[PDB]
Amino acid sequence: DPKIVNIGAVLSTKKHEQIFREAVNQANKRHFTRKIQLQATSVTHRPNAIQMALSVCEDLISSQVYAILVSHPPLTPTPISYTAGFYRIPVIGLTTRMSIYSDKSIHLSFLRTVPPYSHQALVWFEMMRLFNWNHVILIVSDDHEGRAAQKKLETLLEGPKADKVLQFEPGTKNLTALLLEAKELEARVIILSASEDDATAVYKSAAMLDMTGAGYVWLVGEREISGSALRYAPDGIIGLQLINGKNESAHISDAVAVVAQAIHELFEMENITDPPRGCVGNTNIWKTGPLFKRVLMSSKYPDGVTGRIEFNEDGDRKFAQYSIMNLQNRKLVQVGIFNGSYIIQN
Amino acid sequence: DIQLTQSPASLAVSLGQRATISCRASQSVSTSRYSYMHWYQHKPGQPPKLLIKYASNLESGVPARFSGSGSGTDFTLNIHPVEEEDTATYYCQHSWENPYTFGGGTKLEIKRADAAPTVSIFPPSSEQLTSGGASVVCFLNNFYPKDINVKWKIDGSERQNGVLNSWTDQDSKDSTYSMSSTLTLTKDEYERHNSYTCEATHKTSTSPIVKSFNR
Amino acid sequence: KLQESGGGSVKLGGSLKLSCVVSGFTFSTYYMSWVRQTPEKRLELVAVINSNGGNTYYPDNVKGRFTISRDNAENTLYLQMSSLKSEDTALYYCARRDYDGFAMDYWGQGTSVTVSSAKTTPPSVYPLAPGTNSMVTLGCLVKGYFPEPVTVTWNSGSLSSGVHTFPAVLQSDLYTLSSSVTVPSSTWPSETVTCNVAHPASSTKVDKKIVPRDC
Amino acid sequence: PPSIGIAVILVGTSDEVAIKDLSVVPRVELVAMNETDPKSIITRICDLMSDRKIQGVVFADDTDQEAIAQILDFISAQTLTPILGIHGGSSMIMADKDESSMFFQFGPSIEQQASVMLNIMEEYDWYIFSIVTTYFPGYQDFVNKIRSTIENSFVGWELEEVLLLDMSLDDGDSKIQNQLKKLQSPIILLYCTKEEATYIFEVANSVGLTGYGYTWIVPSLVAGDTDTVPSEFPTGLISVSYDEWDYGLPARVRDGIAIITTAASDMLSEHSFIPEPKSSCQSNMLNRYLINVTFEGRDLSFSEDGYQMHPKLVIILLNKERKWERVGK
Repeated sequence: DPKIVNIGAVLSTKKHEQIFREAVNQANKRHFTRKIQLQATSVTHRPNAIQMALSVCEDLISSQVYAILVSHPPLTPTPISYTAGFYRIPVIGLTTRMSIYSDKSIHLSFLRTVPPYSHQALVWFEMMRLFNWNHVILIVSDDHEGRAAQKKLETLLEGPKADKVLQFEPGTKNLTALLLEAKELEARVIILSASEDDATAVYKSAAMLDMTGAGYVWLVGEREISGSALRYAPDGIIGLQLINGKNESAHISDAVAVVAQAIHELFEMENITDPPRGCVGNTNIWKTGPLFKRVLMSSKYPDGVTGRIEFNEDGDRKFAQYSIMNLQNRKLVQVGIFNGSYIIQN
Repeated sequence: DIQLTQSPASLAVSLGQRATISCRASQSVSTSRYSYMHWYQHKPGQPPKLLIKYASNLESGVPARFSGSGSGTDFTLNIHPVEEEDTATYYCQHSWENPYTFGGGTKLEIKRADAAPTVSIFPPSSEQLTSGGASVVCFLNNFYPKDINVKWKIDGSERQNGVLNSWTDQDSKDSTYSMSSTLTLTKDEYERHNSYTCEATHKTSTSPIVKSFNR
Repeated sequence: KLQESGGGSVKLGGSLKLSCVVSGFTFSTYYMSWVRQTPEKRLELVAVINSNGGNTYYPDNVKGRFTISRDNAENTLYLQMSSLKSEDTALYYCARRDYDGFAMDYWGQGTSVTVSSAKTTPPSVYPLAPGTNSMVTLGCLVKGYFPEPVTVTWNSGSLSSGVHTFPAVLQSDLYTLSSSVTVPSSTWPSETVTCNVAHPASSTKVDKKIVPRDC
Repeated sequence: PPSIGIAVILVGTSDEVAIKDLSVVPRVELVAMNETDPKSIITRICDLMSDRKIQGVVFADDTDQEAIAQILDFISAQTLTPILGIHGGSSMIMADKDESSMFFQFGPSIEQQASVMLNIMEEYDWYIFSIVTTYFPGYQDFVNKIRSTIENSFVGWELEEVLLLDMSLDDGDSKIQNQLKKLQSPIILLYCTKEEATYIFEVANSVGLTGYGYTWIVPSLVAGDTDTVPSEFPTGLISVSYDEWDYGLPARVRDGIAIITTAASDMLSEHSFIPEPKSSCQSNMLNRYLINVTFEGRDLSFSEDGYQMHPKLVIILLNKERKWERVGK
């Protein structure tokens, strides 16, 4: 008899339950299940983090899951990590892009099909290369996502460089002070990374400083171009959006395929051991887990539906395709896209 | 035991502009994890209503115009933009040590354009002198600026010995004030004169506004 | 919601029980408070009580002097004040909750406590008409009463726009106030205006109508 | 006088008849638990919440299972709940806690432990050294404490090389081995979990760095149950730990109840209430009164960071006979 592999998911709605069941059964039909069968067990999000953790133990750990897919609900994936990370079971996100989840010091075994907000910065660099923007003023919020954006940018400039960096604590409404400093400086390509409730104040209290007009190149990510942050935004600002960013159907499709590939790779290996069945009493960890995580790190798919997909060393989505945006009449104009490796114009 | 210093104690702001009250405490009233204050407001004859919840927290039912700020020992209440609906005394509170206290209070009186009073003179009623006393009542019913100055004249000469002057504070629909002048006297003195005149000094006219009656 | 009841005026060293009606929430889960507005318009905390009596707090100013009670079934907030001093004259409010949870969320409307030896006396109400009509001013004089408060309304409150009601002043033993009405004159000589006064201290209601002098 | 309910959760048979020997009243229950794991610990604690109102837990075990603290932090953050980790895995120092958590631990902070290790390294002129860590929290904090002390050193400590090893990933490459060869310095400082120290010392053994001419200093997060040294460890190791030999369990249990009850007394005496238990499966004001604490003649204050301001330390050597030896206090 073929030994049967359990693959689990914590998704948004019943619909995505069925999409996952589907993609798993198709993953059985993509190669000679020469040694393995793929079985789909799926649940949806639970109210508070306690029920989230216990439900993963009750529904998924209870049936020897090798991996869990986690999406954004209709509470972010953390309690699942904090549980499956205990057993060193790989948690794979489909939609949450908060960079805190790449730091496997806290999220001991986390990876995803979406880039962090902190990763958006790569496109920023490439555009500076095409307009010769060798001096920039970086303005990040002092929440952890903005701090991460800071470091991930300053690594890439080691040619062009940051002129200055301004640190801005969220919740502040009178953002005038840092904008005063930023206008005092000389460079005229400004990068912003903050939360929405703060980006909207940025643009409100910045438009009053006559920084709406030409001469201020504005680079900005997906967080700071949505909702109220877009309402008061200046004409000509340049923005980014994630390709198939919430097409959760597409994300589940792409994810299941390469989980299957990696299982195949794993079970032509030697000295493989089984994941625990049920969380209770299993004080020792899954011992094959680290190997499976290493395998996921090196898996590759060329015909991705959300883009060519493979990973970086922290477990982050690489080659994410982006939408590069301009504003005319308070109307959103795509001037280009990011193919994942280089910028393509319209 | 903790003290509270509200500053300023009273102010005047144009409609649409910002307004700021603040307060200082003898001690730190916050932790490195959270902060513990609250604000309240007072219109005339009013149930005091909560304005700010913890430190920078808009109450479930007060307009977005209000916002708080601060920590440690300096806390601030901000009103942008200011309405006449906000005419009010304001009180500052902490909830750290066992004696929860209030500030001394601070007044918000709205900046308003000139407005002359409705002067109405009233002789005593036909039922008042049925006991022996009498009064001439002047209503200066609606005016701004605040500081008006009123005088009664019997037969044309001065008498201020027995006048009761009562004031309302700023009416929140008008942004104006009003005054009740009660000249009290008995049958004996009233019977001995004929002309009761009321003059008022206001920023409105170099002349006093006057109304009177004969007997 | 909530409303106070049971106020009035009593003598030094005596006692008075205030209580308030409760409506619309699970009374047995909130923390209840009693606060003082001194007539000088400063607020002060008088007493607080736990979800059910487990801690009765008073500042040392009225500790022993006052006592709080709760009825968790009949939803009543209760406070008896005893061994009173002249210091305890104030407007007293009921306030409540922050749910784990210190601040005073929601507030009552306040009942007046006057601490003095003086005797109750209702007011006399003398109507007031002038001695156009663009538009017309009428009034009511409420003279010679004690203690506070007194209530002035008009045409059973169907008349609820241009009203100026004044604070009373302490002339001697008694308070005296007045109430001014301004209405479109298209109705003064037709739909005639009367005034309604109430003094709950003497538990009295008064009703008087308006006529010139005559004519 | 009103009271407050508290539970004492223990894994392993302990003292009963013998660890029993004001301004508010305490109420203690004893709950044994057969298991330590996410599911079981969560389950029993919330079960205690729904059968009776409980305002705090003192948690102690006799294991090295560090994840206990990790888990307990989670639990505390979720239910507005004080949790004391007074021994075992509960006392393994948990860094990067939730900003809302009310979980506190006995034992020294990482800051103090690096401090003590440097006090030691001066004792033996070990002014050359290197640092090896994994990804386990406190990692950044440890090496930054040390580097900060070196920048303000009037002696030239040769922080020769410093290494990061990824232990969430496989070592079929021997990338851990290759990294460890960057170490030539006599003294090496290892910060990770006890388990990881086991694997890493198999490696450091396989490349001769456990050999003598080399000496290792490792904090209390690897000493653990100071009675257990697996057959995979070298000797001549040095560690710091909570002096669990001269500060017994009855003392720490007495401290555990008295912290919580003193906090209850003062908060209720001044704000007139003690928060009602969330049996669900709002202010942490208690934290203020849980930071600065005093009882029956003892300083039981925690740092605003969330660790004891006065941990009692012992400095120990893994010796001739593979048993930890008091060498200093």
